[PDB]
This record gives sequence, C-alpha cells and structure tokens, in this order.
Amino acid sequence: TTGRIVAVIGAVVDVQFDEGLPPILNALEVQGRETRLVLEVAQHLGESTVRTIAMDGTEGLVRGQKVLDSGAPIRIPVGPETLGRIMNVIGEPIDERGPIKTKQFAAIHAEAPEFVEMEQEILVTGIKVVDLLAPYAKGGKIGLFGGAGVGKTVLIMELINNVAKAHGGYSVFAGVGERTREGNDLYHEMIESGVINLKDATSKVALVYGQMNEPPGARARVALTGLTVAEYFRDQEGQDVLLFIDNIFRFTQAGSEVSALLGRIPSAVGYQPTLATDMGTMQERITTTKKGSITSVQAIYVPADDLTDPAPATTFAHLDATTVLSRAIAELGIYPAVDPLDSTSRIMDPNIVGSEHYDVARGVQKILQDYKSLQDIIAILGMDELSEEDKLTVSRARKIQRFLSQPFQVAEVFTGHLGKLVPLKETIKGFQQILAGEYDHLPEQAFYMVGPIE
Amino acid sequence: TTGRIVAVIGAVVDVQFDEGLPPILNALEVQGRETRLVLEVAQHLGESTVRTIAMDGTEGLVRGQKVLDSGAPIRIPVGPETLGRIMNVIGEPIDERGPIKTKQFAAIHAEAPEFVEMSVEQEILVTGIKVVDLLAPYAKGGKIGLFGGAGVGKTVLIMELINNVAKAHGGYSVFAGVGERTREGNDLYHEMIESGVINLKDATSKVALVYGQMNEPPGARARVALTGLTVAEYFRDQEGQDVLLFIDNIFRFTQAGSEVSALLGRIPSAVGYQPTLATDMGTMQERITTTKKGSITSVQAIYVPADDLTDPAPATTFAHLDATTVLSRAIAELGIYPAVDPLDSTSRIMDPNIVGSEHYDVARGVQKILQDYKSLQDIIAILGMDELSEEDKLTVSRARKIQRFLSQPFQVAEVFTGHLGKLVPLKETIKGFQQILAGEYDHLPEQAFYMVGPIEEAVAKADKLA
Amino acid sequence: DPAPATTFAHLDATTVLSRAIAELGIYPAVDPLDSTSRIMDPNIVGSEHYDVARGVQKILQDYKSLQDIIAILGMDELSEEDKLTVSRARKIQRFLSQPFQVAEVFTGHLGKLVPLKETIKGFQQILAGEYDHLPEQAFYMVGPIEEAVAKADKLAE
Amino acid sequence: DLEETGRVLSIGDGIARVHGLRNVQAEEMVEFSSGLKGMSLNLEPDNVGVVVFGNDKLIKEGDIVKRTGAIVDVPVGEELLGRVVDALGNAIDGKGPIGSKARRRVGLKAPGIIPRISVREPMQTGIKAVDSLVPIGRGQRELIIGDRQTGKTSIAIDTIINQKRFNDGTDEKKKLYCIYVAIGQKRSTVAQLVKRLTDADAMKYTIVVSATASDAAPLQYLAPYSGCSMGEYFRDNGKHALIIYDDLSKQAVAYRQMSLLLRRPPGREAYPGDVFYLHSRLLERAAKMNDAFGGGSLTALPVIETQAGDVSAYIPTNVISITDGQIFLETELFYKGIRPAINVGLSVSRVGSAAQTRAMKQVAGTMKLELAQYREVALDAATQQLLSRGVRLTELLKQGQYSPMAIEEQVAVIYAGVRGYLDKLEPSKITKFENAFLSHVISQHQALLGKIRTDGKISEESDAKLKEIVTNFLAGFEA
Amino acid sequence: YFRDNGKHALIIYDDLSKQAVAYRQMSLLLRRPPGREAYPGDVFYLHSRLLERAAKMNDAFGGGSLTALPVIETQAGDVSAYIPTNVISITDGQIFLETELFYKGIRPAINVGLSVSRVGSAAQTRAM
Amino acid sequence: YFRDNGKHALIIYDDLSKQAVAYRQMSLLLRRPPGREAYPGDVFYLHSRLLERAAKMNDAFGGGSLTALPVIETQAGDVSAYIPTNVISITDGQIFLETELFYKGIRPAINVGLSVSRVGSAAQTRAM
Amino acid sequence: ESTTSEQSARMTAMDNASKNASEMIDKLTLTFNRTRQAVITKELIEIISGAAAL
Ligand SMILES: Nc1ncnc2c1ncn2[C@@H]1O[C@H](COP(=O)(O)OP(=O)(O)O)[C@@H](O)[C@H]1O
Ligand SMILES: Nc1ncnc2c1ncn2[C@@H]1O[C@H](COP(=O)(O)OP(=O)(O)O)[C@@H](O)[C@H]1O
Ligand SMILES: Nc1ncnc2c1ncn2[C@@H]1O[C@H](COP(=O)(O)OP(=O)(O)O)[C@@H](O)[C@H]1O
Ligand code: ALF
Ligand SMILES: [Mg+2]
Ligand SMILES: [Mg+2]
Ligand SMILES: [Mg+2]
Repeated sequence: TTGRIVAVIGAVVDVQFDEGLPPILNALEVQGRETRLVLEVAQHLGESTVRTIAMDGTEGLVRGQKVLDSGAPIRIPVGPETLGRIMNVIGEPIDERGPIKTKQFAAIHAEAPEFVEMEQEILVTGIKVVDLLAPYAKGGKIGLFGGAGVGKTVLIMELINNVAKAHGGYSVFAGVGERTREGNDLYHEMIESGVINLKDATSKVALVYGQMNEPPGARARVALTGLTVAEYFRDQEGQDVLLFIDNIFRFTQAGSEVSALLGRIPSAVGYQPTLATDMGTMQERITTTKKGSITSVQAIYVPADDLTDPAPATTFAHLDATTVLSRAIAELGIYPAVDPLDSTSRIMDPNIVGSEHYDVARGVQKILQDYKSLQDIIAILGMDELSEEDKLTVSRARKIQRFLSQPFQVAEVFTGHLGKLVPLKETIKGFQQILAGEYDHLPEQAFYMVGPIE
Repeated sequence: TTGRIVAVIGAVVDVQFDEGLPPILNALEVQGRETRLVLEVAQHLGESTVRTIAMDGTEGLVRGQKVLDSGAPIRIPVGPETLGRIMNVIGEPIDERGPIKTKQFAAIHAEAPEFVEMSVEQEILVTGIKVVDLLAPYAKGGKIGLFGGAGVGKTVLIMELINNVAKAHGGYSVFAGVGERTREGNDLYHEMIESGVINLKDATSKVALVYGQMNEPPGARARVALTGLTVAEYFRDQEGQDVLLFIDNIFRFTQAGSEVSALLGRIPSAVGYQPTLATDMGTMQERITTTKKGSITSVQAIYVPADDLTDPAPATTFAHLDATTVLSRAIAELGIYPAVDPLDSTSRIMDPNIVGSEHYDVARGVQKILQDYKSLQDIIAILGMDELSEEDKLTVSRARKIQRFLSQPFQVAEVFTGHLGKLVPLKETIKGFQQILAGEYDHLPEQAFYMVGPIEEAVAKADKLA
Repeated sequence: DPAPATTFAHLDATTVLSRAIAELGIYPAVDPLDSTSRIMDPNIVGSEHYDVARGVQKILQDYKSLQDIIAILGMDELSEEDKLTVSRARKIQRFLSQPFQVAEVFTGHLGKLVPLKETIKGFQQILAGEYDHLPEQAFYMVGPIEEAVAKADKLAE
Repeated sequence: DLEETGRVLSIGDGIARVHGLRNVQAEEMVEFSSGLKGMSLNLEPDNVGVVVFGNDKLIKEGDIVKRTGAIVDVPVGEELLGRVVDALGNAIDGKGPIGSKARRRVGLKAPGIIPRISVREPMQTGIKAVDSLVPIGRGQRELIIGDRQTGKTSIAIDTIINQKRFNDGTDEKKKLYCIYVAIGQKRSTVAQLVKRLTDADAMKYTIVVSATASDAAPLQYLAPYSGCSMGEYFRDNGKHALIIYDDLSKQAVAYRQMSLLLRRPPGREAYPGDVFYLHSRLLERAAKMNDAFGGGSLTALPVIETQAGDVSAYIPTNVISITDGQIFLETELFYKGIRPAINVGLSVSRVGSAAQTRAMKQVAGTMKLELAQYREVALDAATQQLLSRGVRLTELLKQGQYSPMAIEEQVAVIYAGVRGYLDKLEPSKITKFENAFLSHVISQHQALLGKIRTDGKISEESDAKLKEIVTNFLAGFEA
Repeated sequence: YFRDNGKHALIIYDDLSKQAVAYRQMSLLLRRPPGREAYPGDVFYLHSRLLERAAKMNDAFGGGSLTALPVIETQAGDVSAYIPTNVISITDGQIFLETELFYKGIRPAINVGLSVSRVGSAAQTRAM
Repeated sequence: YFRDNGKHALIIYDDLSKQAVAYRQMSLLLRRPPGREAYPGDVFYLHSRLLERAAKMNDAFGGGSLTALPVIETQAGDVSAYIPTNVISITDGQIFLETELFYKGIRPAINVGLSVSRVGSAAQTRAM
Repeated sequence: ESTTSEQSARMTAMDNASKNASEMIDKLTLTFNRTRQAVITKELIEIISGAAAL
C-alpha cells in the first residue's frame, strides 16, 4: 500500500495509510525523490498513522507526499557478490561500481538462533602479541580498546589482512559512525594489499559503512546491515566469518539519539531505556551454530575512561576477550601498541591452548611485571644496583618487549618498511627461548620491529 | 451508597458514584471479593468520580465492579483485646485465633494532639548501652529514631532495647512491623510466646502486634503505621498509661507513598519522591507523641537509602525526633557494634541541668577527643602516625581506646559476636569514660577495651592478654 | 552555571572573585589565576608590566601545584628552589590584598589607593627576592610596598 | 463482542492500548491474534493498556485481542523437572509439550506470619567456605553479590550439582529440587549451563526458566515470578525447592526499561520508586513452612552484580535489605587465587547457624574464631602463630569447580586444619595435602565418614579415631 | 506594625529551608512546573520579598525598625549549595556554624572566614 | 567554492559550542524532545554533516581541499561533556588547551602528550 | 647501626604511605565515576520533569 506523509520533524516522519498499515520495523519508500529515502516504521500512533525514523535527510519533504510500504523491513543483497564491495545501511552500493547483483536478499532484523540451534577453538591472527598473550577464539566477541589515534583501526586492517587462510578468510567490516576520510583510506588499503580485488572474485572482505554525517536511524541500523551480510556466509555457505564493528559505542549512541527523537524518557546517564535489549538483540545473533560461526572484533570507546559507565558496562556482558592498546606504548615507539599485561580471554588455558602456548605466554607476563618493579630503582638509583640475577630479568624483558613489536603489512604506507605475518609456531617458539639467554649477546634490535625470532 | 469502578492502575482505583460522593479518607468496600478489599478515598476528581488507594491487591477487579461507601475512614479494634493478637492494616486478625472482640473501634486517621496538649517534662531513660546513655541519651516519653543503611544493625538494636527497657516496663507495648520481613514478624511472635510477654491462654499479654510487611502492596504499607499508632493512642489516652511504641521500619511508609504518588497524577519532586513527602510525614509523626494525658516512648527504625543520609526521607525525619542514634556501615565494617556514629548521634536531653554536669562534661570530652582524632586522621591518611607529634600521639591512643570501649556485646547478637551480652549501668558508663580520658589506662593495649561491658572487664581482658 | 558561563563572551576584562580566597581574609578576594583582560599584552601595557604580571601568575600557579605535597611530605622534603616558590608566593598572595576605603567598616584599616608604577615595582621586588627576609604577615592588608617594610619593622616590636 | 474481545488502538513503546475488553480483569492474560500473550495492566474508561510478553512488532493497530479469563499464571509441577522453558512456561528445549496438569498465579502473595517457622534444615552447597562460615538453611534467602566475573553463578551451579547425593538417596525429606532462572544472560551461556548440568546428571531434578538478553523486557521482568511459582508448588506440598535468580540486576534493568517507557517518574539511577517492591515481593515468597502447612520450603539465592565493588549503590542495598544475609565476592580475592573469591569478614548468614549440622558446627566454630584473629595481623611468636593457622585455614577454603563435597568430608578436612595437623606444612602443600588425605579417608575409612554423616556429629570416639587417621596420614605424607 | 510605629522588632524565621519545601509542594500541586532541584523557579523571590521587609526607617517614617534572623539548614556542611547561596545572596551577612568546631568545643561554632556582616562596625558601639 | 575548483580553503568555526546552543533554543521552543544537557537527539548530526564537508579532493575532481578547524569551549576542563565528546569523535584529531599550563607559562597552552593527529607525519615536510 | 635502622624504617614507612595512597586513589576514582554519572542523570531528570509538567 501507498500512504501519505502527515508530519515531518527533522528525522522523524509520521505517515498515514488508508488501508493496511505497515507493521513496526517495515521499510517505507518515499516517492518523488532524486535518491532513495527509506523510513523505518517505529510505532503505530493510532488513527492509521505510523511514526517512522528516516535513513537519510528529510529536507524538501511535503505533507501529502506519497510513501510506499515495501511489505518488509529493510532488505539488502547477500552472497559472494557483496565481497569487495562497499554498501550503505539500506544495501545500496556506495563504491560507484554499479549494482550489487546477488541472487538473494535478507532482512536486517532477525531473531537469534533458538536455544536448540547452538565448545571452544582458537583463531590465529599472525600477530605475535595477540596470538601469544591473549589469543582470540572463533565464535566469540572481542573488545578492542584504545585512546584516539593509537592504532585501533590500523589493527583492524591487519586482522582483516592476516585472515586469509585456514577456516577460509572471509570478513565483514561494519563502520558505525565511519569517518568518510577514513572509509576512503580503508578502501584504498584493502585494494592495495589485495584483500579486495577490483579485477576478479577473490575479494575476501565486504564493507558496510554507516557514515558520521548520516542521520541517527542510519547509524543505529548499520551494524545490523553488517551482521546480515555475515549471517549469509555462516548460514548459507557454512563459514567461520569475522565481523568487525568499529565502533560499538556509536551503535549505542545512535540508538540513544533515536530514542530521544521518539520522545522516550532517557535512563541513567542519559542512555536509552532500551540500552540492554538494543545491545542484546544485536549481540545474540553473533554466535556459533551447527552450520558455522561468526567471530567479532568490536572497537569500544569508553566514556570518561569510566568502565562502569552504562555503555561499556552493558557491552562487557557480551565479550569473551579484550585487546587493549595504549598511547604510552605508542609514543615510546612500539606498534602495534598493545599492553601485554591488560589483555585477557574468557578462555585461555592449558586445557584449551595447550601447555606449550600457555607456558610461553604466562612466562612472559612474570618477566614483564618483574621488569616493571625494577624500573624505579634503575632510573633513580641507577641501572647498577641490580643484582646479577635481577640484571638478567631486565635484558630478557626488554628483549621480550620489542619481540612483541611488529611491522604490519597495512603499516607499510606509514613506515615504508615491509610487513610480517607470524605463525603461532614461529611465535610461540621465539618467546620460549628468551628466558634461556640464547640471545643475551644478541642485541635489542634483531628484536625490535621484526617477525620471526630468526 | 454504591459506586462502580471506572479505572484501575495497580493500587489506584477510580470510582464513580451516582448519588452521594464519599468524602476524602472514607473507607469503601469492593463487592464481589473473596477477602475484604478496602479502597481509601484520596481525591475528588470531578464528575462524581473519586480517586482511591487500595489496601490490598487489585488483581481480578473489572470496570463496573461495585463498591460501597462504609460512611467512615478505616476503623480498627483498639483496647485490651488487641494485646497478644496480630492485626493487619485494616484491623483484621492475621494470627488464626478468631475475631478480635473489643468494645471499641478507632479510625486510623485522626488530628494530631494540639499545642496545648504538649508536655514539656524531660527525664532520662537508661538503656544500659554505653554509647547511647553517655552521648545521646534517650528520654522517657520521648521520640527515638534509629537511622541505618541496609544490614547495619537497626533491628538488632531495637530488639536489644526491647530486651533492656520493655520486658521490664510497667505498661503495654505496641510493635508495628512496616515494610520489613514477614519472617522477622514470625521470629518476634514466637519469641514473645516463649517468654510469656504474649500469652495465648490468659489475658496477661503485654504487647499488641500490627504488621504490614514487604510482601504487601503499597497502600497497605503506606497506612499500616497509622494502624499501629492508633492502637498506641488508645493505650496512651483511653487509659492514660505509659506505652512503648516500636516501629520497624517507618521509612517504608514514605517509600510506599512514592510508589502511589505517580499513580495519583502528581508532578514528582526531588529524587522522584512525592511532592507531599514532608506534610504526609508530619501528619503521621505528630500523632506519635507523649501528651499531657499520657506518655508514649516511641522507637523508630529509619532506613537510609543507598546509605545517603541526605536522601529526602531520612533527612526530613530528623526534625521529628528527641534522640537520634545514627548507625554507620564504615563503623560496622571495623567490627564496632553497635555501629553508632558517636559524632552524629544527638539528644535534646544532653544538657548539664538535666543529666548533671559530670555526665555532660564526660560526654563532651569524649566527643572532643574523637573529633580531634577524626581531624588528625585526615592529615595522617597517607603518612601514618610516625610523623605525628607525641601529644597528638596521645589523642590517637586515647581516642582509639574510647572508640572500642563504645563497642558492646548485645544479648541478642551472641551468635555473631561469640560473646555473652552485657548491660552497663549509667554511673559505670560515666566512670569508665572519665577514667580513660584522665589517662588511667594509657598502658593497656587497645584490644582490651573492645567488646566488653564495664571498665573492670577491660582491665581483666588486659591481664588475660598480658 | 549557564548564566555566568554565557556572560564571559560579552566582556573585555574580567575580575573573578572567590569564596576560598575570601575565607582566608584575603580581600579583595580576586582569583589571580582566573581574571583576564584583553589589554594584558606587552605591546599595550609594555613589557615590564606584562612580564611582572606573568611572573606573579607563574609563581602562584607553581605554588598551587605543590600545596598538596607539602601538606603530605612536609616542606623539608622540598628542594630549595621549591621553598622559594613557597615563601615568595605566600607573600605575593598577601600583597595582592588591600584595604579599601569603602571597606573600612569591615577591615578596621584605613583605605589605600596604589598607583600603577608602585604596584609593578612592589611585585617585581618580591619576585626578585628583595624581601625574602621579611615575614609573610608584613605584606598582608597594606597599600604600597614601603608599607610592608614598615609593618615588618612594627611587628619586629 | 467488545466484552470478551477488543482491537488494538496503538502500539509502540511496549504498551498496547486496546479498545474494548470491557469485562477484562486487572492483571488478566490477554491473547493477540499473532499468538503473543499480554497482561492487562491499566484499565481506563476508554482503553486497556497491555504489557506485551514478547516482541511488539508482531502487533498492529486493528489487531484482535481476546480475554483468557485467567489472572497471569504458569504451568507448575514435577513435569517441569529436567526441562528448559521460557518465562511463560513454554518448552524451548525441543523435547515436546510440558505434561503439566496444574497452573499457578505468578503474583501470589507470600505466606504470612503463622504458616512459617525459623529455618532449621541445612541447605548444603558443597562449598567449604559457605557450609562452614556462611551456612544456608532451607527456606532462607541468601544474596550472592559481587562484580562481574567473581564466580557468582559458579557458586549457584555447584550448589545445584551438590544435591544429587540427596536426590539419588532414600530419605525423601532431604531431597532438593532446583530452579535456575536465567535473566538477561546470553543464550549460549544458558545452553552451556544446561549441558554442564546434563553431564553432571543434575538436570533431572532442575527446572531452567530462561529470558535471555534478546528476549523482550517484560519476559525478563516476568521470569523470576514464574520460576518462583514453580518453586512454590514444592514449598506447599511438603517438599523443598531451591531457586536461583541469575540475576536481579538485569531484572531491575528490564523493569526500569518498561517503567520509563510508561513514563513513570525516574528516581535514583533513573529507577522507578517501586523497584524495591519488585524484589521484596519476590523474595518474601522464599520461606520455610511449619509442619501444620506440610513442613516444606523454598530457598532463594538471588544474584546481584555490583560495579567496582560498590555494595552501597541503590539496587545492591535494596536487595541486602530484603535477604537474610549475603555472600560477598571480590575481584582482588579472585585474581590472587582466593577461589571461591569469598570475603569472609563481610559475608553473613543472618539465620543459617541454627541449620548447620553439629559436626560442621564443632569445627567451623573454631575456624571462624581462628580466621577472625588472623584477619587482624595480615616477629612476635603468638601473633605469629595466629598468622600461621590463618594462612593454612585460608588454603583449606580454596576449592575448584564442579566437585561439591559431602558434609562429612568437609568436616574431616576442616578438622585437620583447626586441630593443628597442618601447621608443620608448607603453605604451598595444603591443597596437595588435602586431596591425598581425602582420597585416603574416602578409600580406607568410609565407615568413620559414614558415622559422622549418620550421627550428624563427631562423637568422643570419632574424634579419637580421626585423631589417629590424620596423625598416621601426616607421617607418611610424602609431598 | 512595630517598624512603622516608631518601635523596634526582631523576627526569627526558623526555618526557611522548611518553608521553601512547603512552597515547592503547593506549587507542584498547583501544576506550576518545577525548576532547579525541583523547587519552583522563583524560590529566591520567595525569600527576597520577605527579607526585604526587615528595614531601618528614617525619622520622617518614625525611626522604627525590623531586624531579621532567618535560619537555613545545610546538608553535610555544603554552604555553597543552591538554596543556601540564594539566602546568603539576600541577607546583610550570615553566621555559618560547622559541626567539626561544635564537637571540638568551639561553641558558638562560628566559622570566622565564611561568616560576614555587611554592616560591620557601623553597628557596634565605639568601645566594641 | 575553492575546494571544488582546484584550490585550497581553511575554515575556522568559532565556535561550535555556541552554534549548538542556538540550535537547542530552536529545538526546545518547537517542543522537540530534550536529551542530555537539554540538547536534541540530532545535535551530533548537526555537527557531523558540517564537518564531513571538509575534504581533500582527488585529481579527477580538481585536487582542491577544504580544511576545518572547529573550536569547542569546555567547562572546567570537561572534555567528556556532551557537545565536546561529539566533536572530538567526529574530527581527525584535537589540540587540547589547559588553563594550568597557560598560567605556568606554557603558551601556547597545548597538552602535547594528549593532543591527537591521526594524519600525523603524512602531513609533515621531511625535515620537520 | 643507626643508618641500617634508619633506612629500614624509611622503607617500611614509604611502603605504608604508598599503600595508603593507592587506597585513596580507589575511593576517589570510584567517588569520581559515581558523581559524574549522578550529575548527568540528575540534570536530565530535572529537564524531563519540567518538560512533562507543561
Ligand atoms: N601499526 C602502526 N604502524 C605505524 N603507524 C601506525 C600504526 N597504527 C597507527 N599508526 C599511526 O596512527 C594513526 C592513527 O591510527 P588509527 O588506527 O586510525 O587509530 P585509532 O583507530 O585508534 O583512532 C595512523 O594514521 C598512523 O599515523
Ligand atoms: N549489635 C550487633 N552486634 C553484632 N552483629 C550485629 C549487630 N547489629 C547488627 N549486626 C550484624 O548485622 C546483621 C544485620 O543486622 P540488622 O539489625 O538485622 O540489620 P538492619 O539495619 O537492616 O535492621 C545482624 O544479623 C548481624 O550479623
Ligand atoms: N572455584 C573456582 N575455581 C576456578 N575458577 C573458578 C571458580 N569459580 C569460578 N571460576 C571461573 O571464574 C569465571 C567467572 O565465574 P562466574 O561464575 O561466571 O562469575 P560471575 O557469575 O560473577 O560473572 C568462570 O570462568 C568460572 O569458571
Ligand atoms: F535488613 Al534491613 F534495613 F537492611 F532491616
Ligand atoms: Mg579508528
Ligand atoms: Mg532490620
Ligand atoms: Mg554469572
């Protein structure tokens, strides 16, 4: 059916229908515009009028303007044809390479796998500090923490780059509040490193952007669009997919802004009253089914650095691990700027990763937290009051510090130096040694910004 | 005259009358219910409709259901036949022992005693609890409030007061359980039957029980304190005799009021509370009082939300009291029980012309040394006592001993302290603090003054520690 | 607060008063680290005026940043340079106080008016160390610097 | 028919406004054409406001609504045992219809003063630190509180696993049926829990009620009342049930969402003024019934999640003010390897000491005093001795997961420690000591253990006997 | 009545905190929308119009006067809170009493630096 | 105009805090729903669409560019207040100024250990 | 003997001071997050209360 706009108040549009009202969550198409303008039904107000949230600007709209009910919620192209393409929240190509010719379409709203529809594994990143000290597990949710400009996104890029192996190598990147400058940079890097092939069908990543300059309903729904692209790979083609959500805070804020626009009373600290179910309905879809799994890496902004703020606090209930980057580490020159003493896993134990890996990791935290103690005394009293023993813990430690550093393929455009992808094998090994001393004479450089121990 | 329900939202029910509107405060009875369901008129909405508050659950009510006006406010049994019984908010027996056959009934709503009825007599009520008697002593016929965060010790302190004051009190007692644990009501009832304070065979019972606990809907928790105080009024007056009234916990009246204030259409005030918080409190509190006709010694536990003594509920209650005992979680976590804040507990009776100059000078000296210590703490926070100066070192050691000698094992807490209970007589509480302040025990270890009775027990414990 | 925060953009100079300064008996209770003027520029008031005013702000800000270490590790733990920051800042704080003529009903002191050159000189001399020997209370509630040198003599009995 | 049916006027913000339903009762379940259920909350002169127990996008203006005639209720009985249901009681485990034959209102008021008696039978968790120092009795409400990842759920799961010894035994009065209410948790987590219970063979006596993180708020709000009514079925029929609410923090967040959508005035942390009552009416329904009411019980272990160890916040304090004590867990204790991460000094059981076996009583007493004295000191041989015992006792309270211990074994272990048989040991060797000793008494001294279990105490003989066993074990102890 | 008839009167308002609370109830019940701290947006005007009436009259008006001592109750010693500063901003001074001094034996418990008189020595004999 | 015609423009918005205050006035007076600090739910988008117009064009489009330097005024250093959080998240970096640095003599009062530039070296000359 | 007794005492003392401080940082940090959250919530409830009252 076709209805009429009866009200326009910024990004909220009320639409009246004479016959058959579009249920809540349905997509309406406004008629008479140069570019597609989708309205998502949010409420039924009574008197045959629906209140909707716009997915693009509403300037120029007239009361009386026609609006079609699509007969379903927002639907987008899903399938291999999404690989190497850039899509927006309503599934339109924004990379200018024409139509996205899939054979199917999928609703961006979907219930999670039922109680009956759902063990532990490990996902090799090829990034020594992560694979060693706080490895990711397929099917889980990983929070990625870090101050502005520290390297979170660069890290996301390397992860997408390294994943192209074992369980397949498919990735979906959902940019929630993507800065347009950066969406151009990420695209160009994906092409450059080959993960996106503009020539054949070997692309391994699909891109979905919900840009900063879009209205709140578009930013709130883009994570779901990204999620829908990934569900296809897991469900219809049995893959272990990777879903990147950068940044999950802006999914939450876009939801808080839509709630405010619909006149709902804000909850504690100004968040939407539906904060937990909003997070809940999205996250629960990210899980391992018999048909396969979706692993997610979610960059998380922490308001005022308060981990008890409602947004990070609600998000944490859904994470199985974390990757914590640090500016103090970036400024002293080590990339990736991971804090080896603050990353964890709901599942990193000998039973799982296996004694070897375990011991190598744990042996590295003791040296580090041991070198940290000696820092004062070294700086104050002089790096000499150290006993021959303690003096040993220092050189080993400093050596381990830099072995944790790594040149990224995607970092070549910056440093100009070659990148390296390090196998768990070559990673676990090289770190096991240090203690030994096979490198005491070996200086702290064949250790800084290198790949394999060799 | 009969009316019909036109709206139901939780505890608030609107009722339309075609003839004769029931005045505000009248008790209405809902027809067609298995158990009596009272609706108390709260407002006249206009158009022959009144707005009411239910005294029990409203599940199963239908629009159009009939209601009758009883012609008066909620009225309950009062008099000697309430003694040994348990009644609910509308005065019904909730102890399975049959009807309460009194001769008299009283409305639960009534104007407070007027200014001309006030009494100005002030006399000490000794509790045998050192920190209370020394620093912020209770008065016979006075209002006592026990402030405390969750689980800090208000009920345990009430039970010790019942045990030290009541059990051996001339007259009658009324205990009104308001918004607390039903199982505590079962604990109290059984203990009173076991001691004989309540007798199920004779007419010798000395206490009347009134309960409306945390399983009840808000209108019942908002009125149950009025039911309890109404029973107490009768013994105060209609016998002129000295009654003890315990309420646990009066904050629950104000909390129940905030649940319905929303359903009543009011714009909320600070912290989401009813705009009427203080005048509702005042109309109830001004009846809980000693008058020229007779005396009421009331003891009220006062919950403190999120441990915030500035929350509007506890904060507005302070003005209604003659003695305040403030409990602190921090103190409880240091193992000091009763967990009374000796610099935030006050009494209108702490005046040298009333308790005499020696009690008064020792209490003021204890408070000065404890505030001096508190003040040093603030500056030692980081650098311990070393940097401190020997004379201040003496304020610290003494203040620390005084803080522990304020602790005391209660008869009702033996399971938690693993220490037999102690009752310390007033003159001995004074002597012991007088001695500590004079330096008579500067050589005893701190630990010796912890969890004992009189000062001779600290000395013994000192020897035992050797 | 929205009212005063919105007023700042309408002014060319601001004098901000503070209860925490008033409480110490320093009147006028001007916060010397939150009072600004569009003409406080070396090309307008000259480099001497400008440099002394910035040196007064710097020493007052450095003293403020140390107060909570003094109070905890004691003055003895301070460097000697930090000790000079302290004694001089505390003297400069008192020299910024002044008996006003309209405030004699409140101070018990005769009012004073200090010419711009005498103000500049007094503060430049304190910063330079010329009065490290005088007690703090000498700079409190006076006008010109000569008045503090005389109060120091008076106090010395 | 506008008496028995009605038509949706509006929907959004979770409330459905309905025209008609003239005969509906306040709090009656109503049915939408789509198959969803709702509860009549507001009766107004020109509409009925309905809370929807599911997703409201499946409801549209004009949709037909019909009365059920029944106040909100759920199926109850022994049929629910071994099953996984949603907050309305529908099966979600795929094993078919619930064969229930009786239903019970979710909002029934708790028992009054007369039908009760003080708790007096042990509710054994199998966890040494609780059974000895924070004893829980049948009928009691004991809060489990602490930050995220401190081991709150794990205490609950071990408690449920522990009951198998009684449930697979003869003495019916010792049995304990379990209910685990999952509120706002992840699906995968609930599924993992059911597999764990299934492998431990504890599911056969457990009901799992689930309203996870993507279920609509009203189901999350309802779930605890539903499980409670399933537990009441045992309470009132001379049996004993144990209910875990995991957790009430998430239930209060779901309730705050519903309240704010209804425009009720926000208070502290934006919670509605009736959020205390939400919990108080629920937990009052856990109770111990005297013999004239059949002698049954319902024990509750509500869970509360704190933020940075702040137990003075609004919801935590609310719940502390309803329960009969609490078991406080702390992150610092966890990280240091104090697992279970229970803070002994701050934890309390307000009524459970009366329900602890004499045997445990005759050893937990001195351990309590000995840890009380230790807690002060953590040179001078005396304070130095206290330190020693305290360090060994702390090691004894450490315990892994999934191996809840029989009470007589706990006593045997606590005995070694309070009687001094561990002092001349490396702090580092207590755990190895404890396992080897337990396999020993278990293999070679069942009878003695059977004795302590049967008598419920340690006789003068059992004490002399035990003195010999421990002694002769410490000698040969190689480690 | 005294002020305007050549006489001198002293009034005590004990206390204005409780009066503002009663004014906020009446106003919210009349449905005037609340402002800060849920008080009506003119809570300052409630007290300023009242306190302005305490005055000293000239001789032509008979030379009488009315002196006022309003009372405000602070919470946790916060003298710079909104209601308290509103009243300070009205009166010709304040006497601020603090609990720490009170228990130290400093009674009257006057915080000297935070207390002021806006008339000063003009209200004291020469001897004082 | 310069951006799209092969030229380079620099725009300064001094300041955006005031622009958001003007928009809030209109939103509240048209009775749109107030959020945190009374700002409407689209105040983020007001700034995000303004700032995404700054850009560096490709050669096909003329090579021109538009650089933006928005100004935000904080209150008592709160960089986590609503409007500041919004503009920090939108931009490519921030130069943080601080009153303590300023009066200590650090002028310009830039906190270089906290200021950010995600572009960094890519925009510097080789010697710098 | 004095130097060894001096240095032994200074260590122990700075050790306690350092532990007291870290405890002060935890109370303050937690005070700070709770207060920051309550200010935003409180300011917003005042806005909504005034809005809804019209
Ligand atoms: N691995 C890296 N190697 C070199 N430079 C890096 C690396 N990661 C980040 N950078 C530098 O930091 C800038 C910001 O990185 P980015 O990923 O956008 O930070 P974030 O997402 O955390 O805000 C990059 O543009 C580059 O200048
Ligand atoms: N005087 C006391 N001595 C020892 N423990 C006490 C004392 N008062 C309270 N406690 C401890 O605190 C628990 C809760 O006390 P209670 O008075 O019931 O709390 P509330 O303040 O909530 O009424 C008691 O069961 C006991 O363990
Ligand atoms: N006694 C224990 N020993 C070892 N690990 C434990 C123990 N108790 C819990 N854990 C582990 O700690 C983690 C957190 O436990 P959990 O019960 O889920 O905490 P919470 O419910 O408070 O979030 C889980 O992986 C659990 O297996
Ligand atoms: F148990 Al309470 F106040 F917390 F009585
Ligand atoms: Mg980034
Ligand atoms: Mg109590
Ligand atoms: Mg858990």
